[PDB]
Amino acid sequence: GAEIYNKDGNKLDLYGKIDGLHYFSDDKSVDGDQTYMRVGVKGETQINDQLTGYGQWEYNVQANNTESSSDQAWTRLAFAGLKFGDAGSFDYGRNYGVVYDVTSWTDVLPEFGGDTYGSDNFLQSRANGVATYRNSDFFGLVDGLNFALQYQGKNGSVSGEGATNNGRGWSKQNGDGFGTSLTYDGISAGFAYSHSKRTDEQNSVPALGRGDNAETYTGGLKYDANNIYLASQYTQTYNATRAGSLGFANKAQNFEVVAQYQFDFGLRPSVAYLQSKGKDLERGYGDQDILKYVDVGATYYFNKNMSTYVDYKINLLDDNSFTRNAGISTDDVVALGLVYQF
Amino acid sequence: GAEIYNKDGNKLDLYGKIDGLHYFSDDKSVDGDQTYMRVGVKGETQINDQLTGYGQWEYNVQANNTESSSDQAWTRLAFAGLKFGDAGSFDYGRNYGVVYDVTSWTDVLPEFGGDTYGSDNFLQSRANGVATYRNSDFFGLVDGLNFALQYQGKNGSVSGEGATNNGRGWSKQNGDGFGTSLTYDIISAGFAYSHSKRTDEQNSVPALGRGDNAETYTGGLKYDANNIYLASQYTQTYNATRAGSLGFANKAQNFEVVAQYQFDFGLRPSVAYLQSKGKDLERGYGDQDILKYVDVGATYYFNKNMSTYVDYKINLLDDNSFTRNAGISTDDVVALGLVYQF
Amino acid sequence: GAEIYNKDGNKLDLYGKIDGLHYFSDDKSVDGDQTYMRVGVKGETQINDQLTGYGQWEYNVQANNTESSSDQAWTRLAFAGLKFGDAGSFDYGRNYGVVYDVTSWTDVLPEFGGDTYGSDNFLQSRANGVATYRNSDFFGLVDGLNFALQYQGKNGSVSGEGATNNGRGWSKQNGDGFGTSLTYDIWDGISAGFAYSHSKRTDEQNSVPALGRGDNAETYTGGLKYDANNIYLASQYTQTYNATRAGSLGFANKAQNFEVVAQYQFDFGLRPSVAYLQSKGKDLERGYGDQDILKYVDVGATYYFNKNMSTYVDYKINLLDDNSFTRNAGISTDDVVALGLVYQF
Ligand SMILES: [Mg+2]
Ligand SMILES: [Mg+2]
Ligand SMILES: [Mg+2]
Repeated sequence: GAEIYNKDGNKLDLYGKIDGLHYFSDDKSVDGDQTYMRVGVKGETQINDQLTGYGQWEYNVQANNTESSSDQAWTRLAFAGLKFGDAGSFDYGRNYGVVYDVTSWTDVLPEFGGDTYGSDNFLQSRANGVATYRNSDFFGLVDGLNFALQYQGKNGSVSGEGATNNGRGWSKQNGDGFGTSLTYDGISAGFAYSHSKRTDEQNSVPALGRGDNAETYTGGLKYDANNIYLASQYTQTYNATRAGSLGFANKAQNFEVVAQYQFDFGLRPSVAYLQSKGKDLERGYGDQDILKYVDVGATYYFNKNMSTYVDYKINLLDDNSFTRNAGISTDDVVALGLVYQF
Repeated sequence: GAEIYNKDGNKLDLYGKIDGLHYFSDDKSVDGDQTYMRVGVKGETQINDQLTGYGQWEYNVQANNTESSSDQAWTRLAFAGLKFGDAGSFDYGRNYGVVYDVTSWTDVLPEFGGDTYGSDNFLQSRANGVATYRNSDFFGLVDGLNFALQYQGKNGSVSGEGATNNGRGWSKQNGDGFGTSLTYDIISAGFAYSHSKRTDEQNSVPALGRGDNAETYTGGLKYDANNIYLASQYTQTYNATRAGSLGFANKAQNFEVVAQYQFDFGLRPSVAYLQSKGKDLERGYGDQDILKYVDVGATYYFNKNMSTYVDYKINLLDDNSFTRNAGISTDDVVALGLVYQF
Repeated sequence: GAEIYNKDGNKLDLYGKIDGLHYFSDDKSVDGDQTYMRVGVKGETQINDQLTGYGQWEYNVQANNTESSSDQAWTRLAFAGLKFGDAGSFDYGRNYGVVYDVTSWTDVLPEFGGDTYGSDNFLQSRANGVATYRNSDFFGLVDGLNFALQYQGKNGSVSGEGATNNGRGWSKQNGDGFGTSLTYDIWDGISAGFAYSHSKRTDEQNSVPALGRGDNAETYTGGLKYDANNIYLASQYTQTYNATRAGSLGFANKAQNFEVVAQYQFDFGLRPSVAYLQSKGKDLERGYGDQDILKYVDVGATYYFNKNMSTYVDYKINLLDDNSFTRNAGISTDDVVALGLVYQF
């Protein structure tokens, strides 16, 4: 974050990164140049000495296709909020679902990771139209104790009776919903719950998954001290985990764990394991691995603005009828990255 | 905006806003998350004692749809200009049509309003390829007397005989045209005029509206003193007001009026009324309300960088065959917004 | 550029321009409003005394179409690199292919020019996934002598056997390739340059377009430049094999490209310019044989108010004829006048 403005009670931080990034894989849909950049603005204004206003916007700009290519940029975040002393904060916009308050603890790999869930995937990650109340250190009474309460209105179909103004396809639709999170402290533990109504299209068009509500239950653990980082994340889902392109898993059990070490000279090796186990899938699928891989990588930090990394995704999925029909990659991937950040 | 750069005779201002915005309506194409942001740059260079150069770019970035959604960002403004002492200024680019010099006076509602016209709508709002000459205080000789002269070259069809490089659909096309405005802060009075050629596609593809020329005639009045803001605008148009999706109104009579009070502690209540009366519509439509509503709302300004608002569009249109076939919404809307501004 | 941040060893230069721009032409696909803007960031971090990290992003935002129009903005450059003192620099991302190291010398017209090649056109201009090594002054041993070494992985088709993640159409595809450049600033203002590149072609390039067949794309370039005493002269000659676009018809099996320009910079701000460009395709299939792919004279001028504001006129005097080749290839044969007014930061 680069502070480019600080005057008359308002401050502007520009931030982002340019990632010179290349994948090598036998999977032709992921193989090759993956260069992209992120640019963002973070602003806050002191209204009075107890009230602060703020806004944040974050933009992704792909740079791996041509100048005539289509749909190469999109907004990751955009929200405005108010925070009042110890009474908490409230923001609204496109922001992270509060489930990520805990699952982000394992989303720290050099390149891969964080993919037992997706974006626009109920309240598991970045989401449209979330209203989020947060409180740090429980009103100033319990150090290290944080919680959040979140509401999301329906984001429905493009047309018909299920429509909203901002309609999308069924895999990124949501009904009215809410979520909570709680975290507590160099060992931390955390929990999160989310619950969203599912839409009619979601319960009629996809081949897999039927249920009134999408629900997630998460617990997580983190150790962060002495240049060691250990983290684990266990999430049980109902009608909320995508079964690739086929729909949603009626039930899934998602597990992420990671171990990293920071050498003083800048090298940060990382080792991790991720699995998403789908249960009670229709069509004879039954129990199926939705995700399963070991990840071995390393990032070298030249300083806080320059790094380079390699990441090896060791894919442990078998190619079977489920991964084939669902469009799920079973190939290994090697990622090489050179990153300038500000 | 925020001056982020001022060196060796050149200054840059960064400006914009993040609007956490939600609509509540029975109209499913309107109801839902409407979060968006704006970002712009305004540049100005001192060339010599009397001549300054300038440029400005304004970008709208929607943030209410997914990261895989399309067509989510667009340029509202982009122009470059020169200003010479009291002799006036010239600029060319994507800029406001001079009709907005007067109609902007009623475009002050918390969220709604300004919609008896649209963008890329001849010289009524933001438009491609406008060359604009402006003079304030009449060459320095008459305080408060401003005028503008403006030319716009054809923006034609995508292909065929009527094409230009930057072709678009008939509803946002224009032929060669020109406009003039005059405003006098005598309490202000304003008048504006525009005259454009229509295009062959406007006279053949849509069902409604036929004529060689699009014209508008605008008069406006503004009271802005003693914490009170009152404004009205009346615009008579020919072949220039859109009849929703069905074409243009051969004649239309547009009227906007607003009354507002600014409380010292930040609250700014607002009441307004807008109507657009189409005349001589083809296909038996005859005379039709194209727009008709009363608006009640309020903005609370925390400071220059943070505000919040409610706006209530009390829609007075009757649901009939014209509003149905033309895609014109007849439902009330409530907007809630929280805005961070830089 | 405008340096808007420089702290803790990291600096950010925000740069760009807003070009109020209008074309006049009998070609209705060219005529009319052409207003656009560029915006970009050039960033740089001093890692230690000898080692610098850097990144650069450049965005093009059209402003000549409506707010409901599609695909109006795009990324021209995005790369990150390291410079290790006199050992050289390495960057990767979307960047210029090293052929442009020499052909850029003629890319100086007020509005037109630089179009015997295109973008995403092997290593001839801006390109996806280029890894570029550069060395100035030959490890610090020979002032004025620069060279570059570049590699580009395949950017393939959208679907099927030749696909990559970042697929595109045949005119903008490439196989694995490499290029090299070498320039020497001879004395007071005279430079000579050479560039070479060699890429594999893709299957769709050998099947979808009507013209051009070959396993390999190859370019050979030499250039000359004079840049002193307010005079700017430059020329470049490039011979290509399976690498110059023949409009929408495909690729020319061979092409011979030539550009030459002469400009003078008045101190009061006026910069007149005259130039000539041609691209001659040879051995085209389907009876075309030898054809002019590009041929025009350019006359224009730019007036600099200062470093942040300018205006120009540019007049493309098009010498191509309307024939079945130019018709079927979609190549414009009409004259064009451009009028621009530019704010720069
Ligand atoms: Mg179920
Ligand atoms: Mg008429
Ligand atoms: Mg050949």
